[PDB]
Amino acid sequence: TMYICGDSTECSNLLLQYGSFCTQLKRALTGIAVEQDKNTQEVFAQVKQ
Amino acid sequence: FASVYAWNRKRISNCVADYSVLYNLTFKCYGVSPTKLNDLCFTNV
Amino acid sequence: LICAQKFKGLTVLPPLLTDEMIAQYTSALLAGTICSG
Amino acid sequence: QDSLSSTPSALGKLQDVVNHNAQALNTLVKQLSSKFGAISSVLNDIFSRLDKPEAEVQIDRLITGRLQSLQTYVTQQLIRAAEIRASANLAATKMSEC
Amino acid sequence: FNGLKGTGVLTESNKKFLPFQQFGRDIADTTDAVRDPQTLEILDITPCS
Repeated sequence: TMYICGDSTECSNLLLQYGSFCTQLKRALTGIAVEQDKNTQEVFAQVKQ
Repeated sequence: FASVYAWNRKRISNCVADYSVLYNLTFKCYGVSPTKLNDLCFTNV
Repeated sequence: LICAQKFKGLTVLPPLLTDEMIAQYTSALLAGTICSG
Repeated sequence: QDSLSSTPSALGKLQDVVNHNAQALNTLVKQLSSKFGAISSVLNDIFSRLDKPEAEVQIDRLITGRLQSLQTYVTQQLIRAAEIRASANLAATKMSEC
Repeated sequence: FNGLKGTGVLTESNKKFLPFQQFGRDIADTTDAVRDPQTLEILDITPCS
């Protein structure tokens, strides 16, 4: 919302009419972020000791 | 007023532009709204 | 430039495991590898 | 140490990961200056100079263009993530077997 | 500021504007510094937390 409309209140309201694009973008990035920590532990955390 | 073949240009500068009178008395604005001129600044008119 | 991006709504999240923690895992692997094969 | 120290390209594999993500963010920011046919990239003047129904038209152009940019960014990140995941899996395999 | 409108924090700038420059811009062509129309003091503009 900040990327697109900045500090414009009127734009922020207009943006709400364009669908769930923003929700989809936020969950895609969230999924990637989680995966990156998983990758690290798979490589290094192979010892319980 | 000047003839159209020899139109006259008057420069407006270093002043406060009160446009209410022009609204108060054909009035077509291009690229700008006639009701927002009260809150704009220009380098020259 | 990090701030220039921060002022446009683009940020960066920290890793769960810090560099010190990954060094500890590596050290454990080396200690094992050398002393117990 | 001598081999790595005297060969800047030796760690190109890790430097490229850093460079690619840094560039992606800088590109995403620069795209904000694009107008996509709009009279201005700045929402605030479009509102100050134009009327309501007029500003809405100019803004729709800007919103559409910026949504297209964000979608492009995410798509590329998903593709890159797939490549890194494969590399991480190989590294994990080597840790176990080597 | 002289017609420019926005929301943010105004701080003292260390940007040496030339005698004829009224404002500066960032890499996204957005103003991040202005000259005060009365005091000629240069101010930096940043987003609020």
